[PDB]
Amino acid sequence: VLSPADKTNVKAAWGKVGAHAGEYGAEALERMFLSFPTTKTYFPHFDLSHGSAQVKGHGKKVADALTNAVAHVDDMPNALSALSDLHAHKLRVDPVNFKLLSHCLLVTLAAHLPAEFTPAVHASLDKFLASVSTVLTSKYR
Amino acid sequence: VLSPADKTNVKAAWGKVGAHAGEYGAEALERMFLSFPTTKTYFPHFDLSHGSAQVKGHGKKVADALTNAVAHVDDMPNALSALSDLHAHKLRVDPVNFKLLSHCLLVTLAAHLPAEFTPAVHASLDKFLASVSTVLTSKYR
Amino acid sequence: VHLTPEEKSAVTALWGKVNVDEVGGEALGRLLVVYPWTQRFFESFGDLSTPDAVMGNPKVKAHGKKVLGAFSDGLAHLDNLKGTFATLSELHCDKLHVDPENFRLLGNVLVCVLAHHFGKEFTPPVQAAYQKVVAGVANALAHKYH
Amino acid sequence: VHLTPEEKSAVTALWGKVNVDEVGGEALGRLLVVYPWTQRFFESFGDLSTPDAVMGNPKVKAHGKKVLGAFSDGLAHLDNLKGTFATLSELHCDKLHVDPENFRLLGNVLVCVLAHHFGKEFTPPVQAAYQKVVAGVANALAHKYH
Ligand code: HEM
Ligand code: HEM
Ligand code: HEM
Ligand code: HEM
Repeated sequence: VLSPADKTNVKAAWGKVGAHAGEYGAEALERMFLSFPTTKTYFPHFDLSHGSAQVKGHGKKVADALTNAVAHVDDMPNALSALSDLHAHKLRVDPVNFKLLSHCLLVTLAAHLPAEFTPAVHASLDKFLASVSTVLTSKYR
Repeated sequence: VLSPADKTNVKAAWGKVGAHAGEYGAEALERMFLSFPTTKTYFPHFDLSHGSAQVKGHGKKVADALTNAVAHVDDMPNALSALSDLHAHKLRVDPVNFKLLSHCLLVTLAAHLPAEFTPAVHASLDKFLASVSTVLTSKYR
Repeated sequence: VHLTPEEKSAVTALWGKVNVDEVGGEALGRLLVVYPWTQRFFESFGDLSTPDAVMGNPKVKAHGKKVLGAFSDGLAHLDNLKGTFATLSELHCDKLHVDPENFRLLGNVLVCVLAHHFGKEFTPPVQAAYQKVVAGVANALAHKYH
Repeated sequence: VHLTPEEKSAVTALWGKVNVDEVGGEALGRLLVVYPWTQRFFESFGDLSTPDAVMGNPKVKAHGKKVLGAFSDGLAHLDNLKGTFATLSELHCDKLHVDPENFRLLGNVLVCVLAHHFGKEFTPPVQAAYQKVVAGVANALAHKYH
């Protein structure tokens, strides 16, 4: 559950991603696939090579989905219902993988947004990604 | 995140619990303390012996809290705000312990209400207790 | 895993009443229903689309019997679980890449099934003994991760 | 932990640039802020009431130095993390009963702090190598649980 301060922090920090959405999302995926190779099993027919245009395109989708989540942060299950059906119902992604990607998103934001990534904002971003993860791993239709 | 059917299952199951709510809460606590002795560190001054009136009194508090949560299943953060502050802010309970108590509550329900404890109801109750746990381990003031 | 003589006696007494043709399938089935991502590992098992479909699935029942057999074997080798489960650990970790939290979940679903079946016999001290056992089995299965 | 010579070289090179006096405190501090229940283990450390108080707390900074030192000891002997951390494992597991998920959390907080400090230099391959290290350290710390 996010505090009012958490929502403020996330909106501010994620708001700085902007046109770097695809870039940051792609970097987070690449970090996940490299650091935690079991996660590649969910993408059996992807080009997961370094600099892959397919991962860059997928990075933009993930980042845009996080933008969607921020714009609906008080009502996320209804805003992400399509993504929940995909990840929980269709793909059956083990919840541990969301912790791995969330960590890699934090690493990416830490590496690109040093002024923004204070301990407080770090905490709020972690909670936000955990909330998003809970929604995407739940079946609630 | 609970489905509409999850909420119905939880209300129906906890309803069957009825007047035994307190007895079951005490039993779940006893199960937790015995099965997972590290949890006793949160109750250092408690009489934790079998039959403890103090444990019995605390079990009724836990059960009444769950009854309240069931009654406000659509609005649990607001309904449990005081309890969240107690467990997450004051007591600083490690989230693993909520998984342990939740399990012991399921074991208690299974032992007492085997006909009611169908696989679908088991699933809904597990999700409900996880949702309660997420609220009680969150600081959102 | 060390059990007191009292714990060993109580564990053995309860296990003797377990229906070895059914309980493993009930535990596995409830795992697939309660924690639905675990179904990804059993795509070949056919219909898992509803709780009724899962629990009545012949392949779930048959495989559950093997799982229960592993738990039964473990009960006889509590001092050497890492040895006993070495082959299974290599399968579940190195080949299948099952996240080890799921081993903990299955063990606790088994405990819930024992509670369901035996009610007042599944006392808090009996549960505590079984928690030691299923933690030992989960740890041994996860050994390749340690 | 199995690091290639290339991975070990990358890890060692970066660690040579890590501030011995500050980075451990930054990691421990962020652990306490991001995962507040961990504060329960540090009652005697004084003021942990706000993020600023935590990060400015002299005892957090001082204890952080010891934590970083242990990671450093791990890097010095990657082939014997279990032996290096045996005493610390007894402490954290048998004495303090820290749930071992928190070991993983602190390792990943450290990784975040390295990324924060080094920016673009903390490439995905450098991270992957560090993830092997912090997973090894967490496993070694948790050895008494296994
Ligand atoms: C914050 C967490 C996540 C977000 C916001 C997210 C978002 C998305 C989005 C927007 C899509 C595309 C949806 C569409 O095409 O309609 C997608 C697809 C997908 N996601 Fe994620 N995802 C997350 C976590 C994960 C994780 C942890 C995994 C597995 C390790 C995963 C596996 C997949 C797969 C396999 C696809 C489909 C790829 C394909 O075959 O086209 N997701 N996700
Ligand atoms: C379903 C999850 C839980 C529920 C519904 C719950 C509910 C409650 C309630 C109603 C109280 C009494 C508050 C008051 O009247 O002042 C309480 C107190 C407390 N809870 Fe829980 N709780 C849960 C999980 C846990 C867990 C997992 C732990 C630790 C293992 C824990 C540790 C405590 C402690 C230490 C107290 C205060 C006891 C005292 O010193 O008086 N709680 N809880
Ligand atoms: C925690 C206790 C567990 C025990 C005692 C256990 C035991 C077993 C046994 C005896 C087998 C058969 C091995 C063989 O045929 O050579 C097996 C296979 C398998 N297990 Fe488990 N298991 C456990 C947990 C899990 C979990 C949590 C999963 C998650 C999905 C899992 C996934 C599988 C799969 C996919 C197979 C192969 C099925 C096939 O033949 O297609 N296991 N397990
Ligand atoms: C995962 C990597 C970790 C490392 C490398 C590490 C390292 C250390 C070291 C070197 C000490 C000092 C030992 C001594 O003075 O004899 C220590 C003490 C301690 N650690 Fe950690 N630790 C880790 C994780 C954790 C976590 C996650 C927690 C709690 C959430 C924790 C709680 C403590 C406490 C309470 C002490 C004693 C503090 C005191 O003296 O009052 N440790 N640790």
